[PDB]
Amino acid sequence: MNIFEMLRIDEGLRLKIYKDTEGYYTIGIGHLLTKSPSLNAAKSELDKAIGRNTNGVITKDEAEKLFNQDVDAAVRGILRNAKLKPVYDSLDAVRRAALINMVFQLGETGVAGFTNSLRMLQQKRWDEAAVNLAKSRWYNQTPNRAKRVITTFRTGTWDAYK
Ligand SMILES: [Cl-]
Ligand SMILES: [Cl-]
Repeated sequence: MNIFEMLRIDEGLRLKIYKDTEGYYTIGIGHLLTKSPSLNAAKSELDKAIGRNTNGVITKDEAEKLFNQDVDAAVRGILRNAKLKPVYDSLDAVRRAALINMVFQLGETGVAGFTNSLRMLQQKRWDEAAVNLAKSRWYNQTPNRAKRVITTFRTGTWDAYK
């Protein structure tokens, strides 16, 4: 197991524009296209991302390309973030993937705000961090996914994905 497989399980794969859990236009493997309510805006953003006139449909290879770019950006956003970097550096390989997942889903800014949990993760207080991460809208809106992530942070293993 790795970050790619992990997120592919959490995000799924869809080749046609769709609405995510928040109602926003997305495509491929959880690639957010736009927060705007306009499907045209979504289609414009898609074409621009892909470099071709798509008509809201891409190929599996295209989805994967978007995916790699997106995983790369998440890691990079973590590395450049003063609140995130130190946490990520203090963690083991498994748990770093859990942090990347949260970043991919929530955004750098969103994750950077879990101050208290961040601090708990840094101290390696697993059970405590797990409890604190659960007190959040994130857990409340997407409980199954959050549970998977939180378990990964608590155990340092891939059990929740097997
Ligand atoms: Cl892009
Ligand atoms: Cl869920």
